[PDB]
This record gives sequence, structure tokens and C-alpha cells, in this order.
Amino acid sequence: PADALPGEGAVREVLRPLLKQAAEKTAAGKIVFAEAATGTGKGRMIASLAAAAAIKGDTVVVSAPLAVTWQLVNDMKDIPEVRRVGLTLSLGRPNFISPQRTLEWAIDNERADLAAWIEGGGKPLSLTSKVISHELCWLLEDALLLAEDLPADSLLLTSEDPADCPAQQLYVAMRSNYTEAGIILCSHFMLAAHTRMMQMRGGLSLPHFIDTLIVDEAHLLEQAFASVYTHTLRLRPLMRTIEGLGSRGRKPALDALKELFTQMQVASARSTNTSLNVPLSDVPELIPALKDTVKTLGALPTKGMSRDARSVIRIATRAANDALSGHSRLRIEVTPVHSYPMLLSGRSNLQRALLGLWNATGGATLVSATLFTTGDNGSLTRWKLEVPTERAAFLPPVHPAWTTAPVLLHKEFCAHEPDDSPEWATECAQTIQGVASTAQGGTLVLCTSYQNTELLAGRLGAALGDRLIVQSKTSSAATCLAQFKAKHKAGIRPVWLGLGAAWTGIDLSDHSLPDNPELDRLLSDLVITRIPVGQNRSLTHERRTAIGGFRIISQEAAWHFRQGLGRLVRRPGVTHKNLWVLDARIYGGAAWVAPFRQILDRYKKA
Repeated sequence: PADALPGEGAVREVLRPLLKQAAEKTAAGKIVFAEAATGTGKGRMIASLAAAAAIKGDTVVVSAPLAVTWQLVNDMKDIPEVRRVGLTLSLGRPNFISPQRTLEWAIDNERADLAAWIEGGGKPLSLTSKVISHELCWLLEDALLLAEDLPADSLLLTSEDPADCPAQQLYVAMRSNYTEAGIILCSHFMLAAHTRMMQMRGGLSLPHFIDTLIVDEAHLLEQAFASVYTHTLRLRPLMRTIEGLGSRGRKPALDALKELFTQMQVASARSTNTSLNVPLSDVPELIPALKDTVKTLGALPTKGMSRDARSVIRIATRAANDALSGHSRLRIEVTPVHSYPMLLSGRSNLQRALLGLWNATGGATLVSATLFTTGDNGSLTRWKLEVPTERAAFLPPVHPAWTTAPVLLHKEFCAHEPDDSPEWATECAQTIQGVASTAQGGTLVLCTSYQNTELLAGRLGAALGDRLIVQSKTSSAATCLAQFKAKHKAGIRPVWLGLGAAWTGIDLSDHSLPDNPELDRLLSDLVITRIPVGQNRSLTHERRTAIGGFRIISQEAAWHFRQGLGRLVRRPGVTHKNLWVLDARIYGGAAWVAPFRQILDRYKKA
């Protein structure tokens, strides 16, 4: 209550010592790893840290996704020092998508939910924000919640987009309200795009040196960086756009694109393997094609092209050049198995970019509920974010008793090992049907693939009917979340066969009871069908496993698993929470299942 940080009285009691340690280690120039349980009030802690740093005179940047950005703004504006120093939102173009190209892609890939969201105006899905300029639509994060495999490289809002575009107009209207404030709030994608732009030089305007950086939900940061260095070449819309231009240079570009298509099919059939990402040296059939594809793309004149063709051809050239850089790993999707022709080029190492970020950062604090793999072991996270080992500071985690006290772990499990077989599907569906018959509220059932989900759906559909919500490629995660909330509100007890984002991001606390968490029954039964092994399909995870062995696989599996468990208790004061783990390998007496058996032992069984 004296000689304290701004807004520290609003920070919950449990996070105050962690707050003090983070403040100290950050002012000393260290990259702090502060893991705190969800529902403890991490937003107030972030607000107090940013306020203490901004009062000192530092340039403070808080990088957080837009979902939590609203509540972060609310928690920061409550601090008077923050309101005095100023708080702005650096909403650069990489935050927004192009409605035209996103709608076209959704149509070409038969993603009805994404098409409907674009047609409806791209309105915010989760979010509210009323005193920060206008309403934020066309957000990349919502689009990703509607299509996890969104080729964001080729669907982002560019400066070459027409002025009458809604996303462009929203960006310009937001940029007009941008002032030089003490605290700048950005997204993970904004921070990563800014770092990449700053490196490629040696509207995007972040401080060239971040005195104090505060990353919230830091377990997403790397993925953001990974997305910013991904390049996508979508051949069908590019070919269509070129078909809609003057014939002076149309024929050569179209013939070069068809040559590239044929060479991509050749390389695809050259070695099927298992969706393997190969360098350009392993598929030389694309080297001339790609080269030709670039030349013709620059040959046709801009005197006659609209802004749409301009941005499309520029993005295509950037992608084809990043493919021919040799520093990338390629993934081909063509006629044999993918109706939508596409060439992906990613970076299996983000070390230079993240090091450029940390070199331009005086001090930093990373906040999340899943920073450590076990205890305070942030080694996997440090490696992912490429934090210099001398600057990393693994503070103790904060996970109170209420995060597991209302939870009762059940002894029942599916005896047949998860082998993607119809027999496993039958047994696991019998188990899920039992859990659904006993369940008092909404039931979430996490799966590891679309195939397991389809089998479990074919079983549980005839049994449940009104209650079942099957996630798929067409049925996004957001539409399933909305169906879940609606069916729970109607009195039905829904059973959501979820995957993907259902493991990592969704907030299943009933917002109809913000002051009475004792009556929260929105998610009463969490069910884990499989240990999430092999769910990370990033190039950096491929390199990390190739270097460190099966320990990286096991640590990523435990990280994903603890995230999935973190969907059940989202706040204190809840009750009647049930946890189910059906993977027979847990109770199999193996060696690699020892980490998981730790967390599950931490609960109380019944």
C-alpha cells in the first residue's frame, strides 16, 4: 500500500509478488517468463507493469491478440497514470484481411462460414470497444477462427488495395486517430510484421527500440512470427486475375503459370511420402517454372491494371521469389489430392527475426498460462521464441488451488488404444455417450484429427441427435462455439466434438453469469480422447524435433495437453467440473506417459 506500482491495488493478491519480480527483472534488462493461471487477473498485472514502465519514461509496447485486447484496454484505462501518459492501438494493415480475396477464397474452398462472415460485414465475432475510434471488422484473427488454414499471406490488406474497400477504409479511419502515446498496443501479427519490415530494410510505425515489451498470451507469439514469414502462391485466383487483363502480356504469364502447375504436379507425384515439406533442392522441376513465372509477372504493364490486379500480382511475385530464395521449405498442393492449386514456402528457423526483436528490446515480460512445459521449465518456450539464454528469467508459476479443486478426474477411459480404427471409434463413442448421459451441462470432447472426429460423429450422431455438434473442415470452430453456447442457453446439454482451436483458445465460461460463477454450467464435462501427440505441424517444430529427439515431441504434447485441460476451469468459484481422459496409454504403464500422469495425478480422483 506504499512505494508501489500504478494500479497494483487492482491486481489480485496472488499475482502481486510475481508482478514485483517481473518489474525488477524487466527493468534490469531480462526477458521474463511469467506463467499465471487463467482467471487470476493477468490483465491487471500487465496494466501495472506497462504503467510503471511508461511512467519511468520508457517506450512501452504491449503485444496481445485482439481477443484479450479489449479487456486489456479496459484494465489499463482504469489506471490514472495510463490515461495521463496515453494509450493507442497500432492497428496496421497486417491486422486486417481483404474482404474480396477472402470471400473468393472461401468460395473456391467451399468454406461457408467464412463466406457468410465476409458477406455479413466481417463484424467482430467475440467482441464492447466503444471509446476507441470505430468498430473493428475484417480482423485476421476472426478469419483464422473461421478457417485455421487461411492463407493469410495472400489475403491480408495491402496498401495496393482500392480505396473503396471496406477494410482499407477502416484502416485509414483508425490511422487518422493514431497519436504518439506512451503505451502502444499491438497484435502479435503487428509485432512480427514490424520486426520483419525492420529487418528487411537492413503505415507500419512501431518504435524502432522497445524499451519495455510486454507480450500477453506469449505461446501464440512464435506462431505469429511463423505466419509472417510464410508465403502462399494460390494459382487459381492469380490465373483468373491474369485472364482479366490486356492480351499484350497475358499469354506468356498464363503459359508460365500452367508450366508451373505441371511441374508442381510432377514434383507431387515424384515422392508422396506424408505431406513432407521439402527444400527447393529436392524439387528442382519448379526452379525454371518459378523463374519464368516471375519474369512474365513483371512484364505485363501496370498501365491498365486495377488495384486488385496490382496487389494480387505483387503478392504472387513476393511468394514466388521467397520460393526461389533457397532459404525456405516448400509444400505443394495440387490436382492429385488438392483441388485448389497452391505452393507454400515457410522458414524452418525464425532465429534471425526473433533475435532482431529481442536486440531492439531493452526489457520484456512474457505472460501466459502455458509458458512452461513442467514446473518452471521454459526451455522449450525459450527455444521457440529464441530468447537469449543470458536474458531469460523463468519466474515461478502461479496456479492457485481453485484451478483444480472443483474438478473431479474420472477413472473411466477407452480401453482400446487410439489407432484411428472403427473399433476404437465404437468403444470411445460408448464412453462419450456415457459421459453425455451423466453430464449436467455442456460437454466438450477434444480430438486430434478430422478422421477421429468423423468416426466418433458417425457413432454418436444417431445416439445424441439434437445435442451433437461435429467440428469439421466446413464447420469452423467459431460456429461450433456459437452452437455450443446457444444449445446450452436453450436448456439442451450439448456435446461438441471439437479439434484444432478447441484445444487452445476458446473461453467456455458462461458470460451470462459474470458475478455468479457458482452457477456456471456451460462446460461441465471436458473429455480428452487422445494424448495430443503430433499436433504441432510447424516447420520450427520439425527442426526442433530433428535436433532434440523425442523429448521435444513429448514436451510439445504435454504443453498442448495442459492447454486442453486449461479449458475447463476459467475462473475461481466454479463447481461441478468433471474431467475425463480416455487414452488407454495413460493407464498403460509406459514411459513417455509419465509427464501427463503427473498433471492428472494433481487432481482429485473419484
